[PDB]
Amino acid sequence: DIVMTQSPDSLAVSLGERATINCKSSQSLWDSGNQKNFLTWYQQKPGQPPKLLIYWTSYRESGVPDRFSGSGSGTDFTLTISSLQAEDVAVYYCQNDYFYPHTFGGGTKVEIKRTVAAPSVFIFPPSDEQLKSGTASVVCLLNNFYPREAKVQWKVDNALQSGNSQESVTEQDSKDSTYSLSSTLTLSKADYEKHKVYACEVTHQGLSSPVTKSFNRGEC
Amino acid sequence: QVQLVQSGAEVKKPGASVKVSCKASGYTFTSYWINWVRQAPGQGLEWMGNIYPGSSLTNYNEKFKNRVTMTRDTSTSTVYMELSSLRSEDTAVYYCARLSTGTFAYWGQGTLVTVSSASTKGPSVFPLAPSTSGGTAALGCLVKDYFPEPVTVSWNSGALTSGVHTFPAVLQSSGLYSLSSVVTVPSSSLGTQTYICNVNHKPSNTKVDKKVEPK
Amino acid sequence: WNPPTFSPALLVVTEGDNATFTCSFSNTSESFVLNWYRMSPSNQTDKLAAFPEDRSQPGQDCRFRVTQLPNGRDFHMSVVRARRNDSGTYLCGAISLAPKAQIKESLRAELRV
Repeated sequence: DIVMTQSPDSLAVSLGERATINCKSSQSLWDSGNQKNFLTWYQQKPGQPPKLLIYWTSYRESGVPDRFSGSGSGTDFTLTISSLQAEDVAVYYCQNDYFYPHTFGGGTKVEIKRTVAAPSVFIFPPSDEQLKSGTASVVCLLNNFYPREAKVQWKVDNALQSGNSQESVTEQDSKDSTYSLSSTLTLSKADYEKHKVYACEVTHQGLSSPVTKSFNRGEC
Repeated sequence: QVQLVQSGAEVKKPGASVKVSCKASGYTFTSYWINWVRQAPGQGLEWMGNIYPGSSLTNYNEKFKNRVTMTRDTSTSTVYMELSSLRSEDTAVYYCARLSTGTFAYWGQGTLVTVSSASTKGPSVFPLAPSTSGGTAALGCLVKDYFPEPVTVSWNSGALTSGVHTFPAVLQSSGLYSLSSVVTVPSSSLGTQTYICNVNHKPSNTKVDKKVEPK
Repeated sequence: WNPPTFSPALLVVTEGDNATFTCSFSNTSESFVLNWYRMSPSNQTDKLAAFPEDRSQPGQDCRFRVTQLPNGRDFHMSVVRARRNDSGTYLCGAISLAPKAQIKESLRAELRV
């Protein structure tokens, strides 16, 4: 069975410079009957079907721009973008097209590298409409930051929370190339009514010191 | 034109089996290979199998030893994909594609198959009220506890598109999904413009237009 | 079947003319698609035209066109209004539409403008 290893897992390139993605196969993808290296490169943007970029290692599909170029032979292959545009941000997969199964590689996320940008932090207390039920949800929003690495910690009366919060990040914004994070601490109303101070502490490279946004329940 | 239209989304219980259809048109249907590729949320693509409609030759993936089954129907120019003994891990978007080597590649729009024992539940829309900062203020809607995916959120009937961030849904311990949608505006507009998030959950006939008023 | 023949091996044509290649087959396959390829300086291969033509397929330029000759075995890979940019190496190739597809590509012929 062919194993396709893609390195690096993630790649950050400035807008207009060269990006290179590597793909190593467990066996040779060369075919003596057709004199081709059967390796395909795919591009997939979030919420879209994959798009074929390069087949047979170095053949460009119709409509693929100039900057995309495949290379390699045997077990080592490479996809190169010479001028990374905004429309290139996607995940790139190499695929064994030679022998069955046509196994995919793990993929490589290609993001635009930009200047450091700190997140704008907001904390939303649970709605009173939600306080009609038995659960309470506090949301901490991190708006427009770079890089993607960020740390969010929840505190209830200066008690560090763990195992009762979920988070999700958006895709890199097309305008400013930034990310937004949303974290939701879920508590029961009984637990929510037994504490006063609620806060999320953000740790990001764009912050000189960690930023904490808090509120007191029942106070406006 | 060449078109691959797949069957709509389906929710199944663990242990059931799904059958996804893929109707080809715009070419000699019986001469080109048709591939099936799936993608679980937060994971890469996974090749599933091949079928040649000319003689119903199949090339399945060893990962689905006896679960996958590919068939064809020349009278309707449709290829079918069947996966049995479903797991929660089998929750994914499944794509059909015409991928004959050396020829142009075409793709179906995809089909979402949710495998879960949960039942359809309409979401609750809670307002995330601002106050806000000094320069810009943030407000949003919390769309909590719904099944299955997806939910469509817009702001002011789609008239407010700048600074809007709808975050991907998150699966909770209850088997229900939860998402939030935020929007940043100038601090002077909080009392000069109304903000309404328009949440829509078709599987449960839920339609809610919540007005986000400041606190 | 044998690989096709891309002639002439060297075609020198003044700027803005009608340069026409010939991709000839000895025997044809029952089902096949013929492709016109051009090599880029990045050692890449680009598909300019394809027979039979697919109007819905993107990336096709109206300049490069493939024409099936009356004998059905020979083809005409012509370009109209040739540019100095078009100077390069070209080749034609056929891929059969059988289950086990076989690639049969020509040798390279150079174009000068």
